[PDB]
Amino acid sequence: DMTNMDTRTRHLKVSNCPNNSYALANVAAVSPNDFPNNIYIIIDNLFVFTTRHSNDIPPGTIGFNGNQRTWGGWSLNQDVQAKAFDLFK
Amino acid sequence: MSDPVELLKRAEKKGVPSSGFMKLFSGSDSYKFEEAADLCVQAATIYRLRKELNLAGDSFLKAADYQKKAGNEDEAGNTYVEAYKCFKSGGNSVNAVDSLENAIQIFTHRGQFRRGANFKFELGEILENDLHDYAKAIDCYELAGEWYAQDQSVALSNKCFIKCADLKALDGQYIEASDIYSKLIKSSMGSLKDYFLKKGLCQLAATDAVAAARTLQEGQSEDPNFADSRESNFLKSLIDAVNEGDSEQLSEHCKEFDNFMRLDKWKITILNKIKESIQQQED
Amino acid sequence: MSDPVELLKRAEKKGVPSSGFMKLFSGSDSYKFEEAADLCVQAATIYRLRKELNLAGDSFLKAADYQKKAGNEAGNTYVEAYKCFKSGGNSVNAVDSLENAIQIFTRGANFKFELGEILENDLHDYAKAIDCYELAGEWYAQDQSVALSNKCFIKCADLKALDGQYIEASDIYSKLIKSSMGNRLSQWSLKDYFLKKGLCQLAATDAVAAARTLQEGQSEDPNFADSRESNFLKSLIDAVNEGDSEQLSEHCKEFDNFMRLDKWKITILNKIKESIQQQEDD
Amino acid sequence: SRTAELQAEIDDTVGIMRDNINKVAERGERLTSIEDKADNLAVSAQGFKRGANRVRKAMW
Repeated sequence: DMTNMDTRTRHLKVSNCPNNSYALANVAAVSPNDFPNNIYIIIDNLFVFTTRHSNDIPPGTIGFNGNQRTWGGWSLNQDVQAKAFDLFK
Repeated sequence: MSDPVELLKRAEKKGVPSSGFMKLFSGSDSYKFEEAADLCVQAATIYRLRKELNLAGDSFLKAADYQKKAGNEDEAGNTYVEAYKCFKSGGNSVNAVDSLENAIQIFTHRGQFRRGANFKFELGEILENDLHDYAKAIDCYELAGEWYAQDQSVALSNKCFIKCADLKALDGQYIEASDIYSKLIKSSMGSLKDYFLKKGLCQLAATDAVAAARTLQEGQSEDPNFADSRESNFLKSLIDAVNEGDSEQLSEHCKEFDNFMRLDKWKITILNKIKESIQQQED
Repeated sequence: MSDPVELLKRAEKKGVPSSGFMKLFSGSDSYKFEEAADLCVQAATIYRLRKELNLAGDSFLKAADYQKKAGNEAGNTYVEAYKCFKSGGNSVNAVDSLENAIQIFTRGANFKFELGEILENDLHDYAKAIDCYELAGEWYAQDQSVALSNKCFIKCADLKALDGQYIEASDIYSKLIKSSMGNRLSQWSLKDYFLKKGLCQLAATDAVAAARTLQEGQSEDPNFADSRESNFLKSLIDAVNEGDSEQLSEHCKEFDNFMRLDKWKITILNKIKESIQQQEDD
Repeated sequence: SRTAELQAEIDDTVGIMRDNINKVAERGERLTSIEDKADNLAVSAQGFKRGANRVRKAMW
């Protein structure tokens, strides 16, 4: 249910993926304090990913794998903008 | 020849400061300390002549301490240099480091930052090669380069900064090493060909490919020599390889670069960490 | 460590000369000035240890003034003031310190060359830099140091040509040519000298003198005769003679293609082309 | 033949420069030595000035 969620923008650091399983799932691993679980979030108004709760990533940081970085051309520790996404609208 | 042990005993006997009632009738204790230092120096020269370098270093150290107590700081620093000298020849790196530290402090306190910088560079060399204390060596090299810069000695500061940047990059501090390489480039504008390359390599060890590309462009546009140099092509190839995430292509470029210009252990480590960063990216 | 402010206050207290009745019983004031200078030097070394370079320079300056009052070291302290002011980014105080040190020494030439460098790069006072370089070269010549005087004269001629004084720059280039003739180490310098001289003579609309310089260089220095610089100078002379600005531009591009031009030459040839345009207006 | 002569001249000049590079090492060392004795000299000169002044005051 994506009807209600905080859409406020957050600036998050790109860091190495926590492990191979998270990279395989291709889901943005976020802390519970960052965003709700199992919701679509857009980044830079271009890159959409599904959030999953992860206690290994501290709040204010976003995890990416190598392929997502290749797609966005991002380096480690780069700052990116994240917001809530609504494809249906 | 006099017995060095007897001379040291006499120096110790004379090195006792006047205390209590005797202080009201005894002159300045500086002369007693000077005589004790002379006796220690004699005993220590006898020891060095016997190739007992460590005992001679200890005796110079005692003489330097007595000279400090006498107020003759410059003689104490020279004797400390002698202590470091003989300890290094004797294989006692720790006592050599200590002697260099006292000599450096004495010289800096007297405005001789040049002597301090020379001996700080020697101390950093001792730390890096003999004791493997890489952080202290980095600190010593940075300080020596800074003081040399304060003396307008561009080349020694450049040497000290080369050593500092090399150790810092090998120590995981890629950003600081790249900054020192930028300083070297700015001081050396008008080593550069390599500097640019090394800087870029450090920026690529930090996964900042954009900064490496910026460094390459700056080197190409500012230094015509670097633009047509093989180092520039190699750096561009490495930047392209990291951009495409093709580790094998990076290895091929490294082998090609080695075939014409042999790589050094510093570059080996940087590129190994870069390839392992690609492997981490692969994870 | 002692407070540098307290040391400076003590130095100021001791730096007051004896006045009135006290002067009849107080010894020479030189010792008081020496003590004040020592206190200032201590406070200033403390400032330097704290990287407060400007305050340390001011304290060396006070110590140098006290040393002057004592009859001594003041110039060296002025040199230290120059060093720390330059490291601290205070170009004006560095210039002042170099001036007092130069006056005391008159070393004067070295610090005059450094002063000219400071004026040219930091303060952009090109006239004073030209004066400093000329004076430094003259004193170096008086010491028979041919190469240092030659360096100072190169700087002076470069700035003078960039400053609109083409004739004087050409004269200095002639002096450089005469001093460097017969020396195997400075051959290339000569090869450029001739060219530069001719260029200056061509910036002054004086094509005949440029041709004379080219002929003199060709006949006197065999290396210059076959050098690319000689051909380029001859081509420029021919272009100015025919008044073909485009031909001059083509020759400049050809010269750049094999030997990169520098900003000095760019300016000289730009003024020359603008002079052709002025002739076209004429 | 021209390139071989050029190579020979370059080798000779490298020879001269390493020799010159060995002399400048001896020169840097000597300069450190002469900056150690000149510091001593400055200190001794100041000490002599002060001592002579103290004797001047004594005789007065």
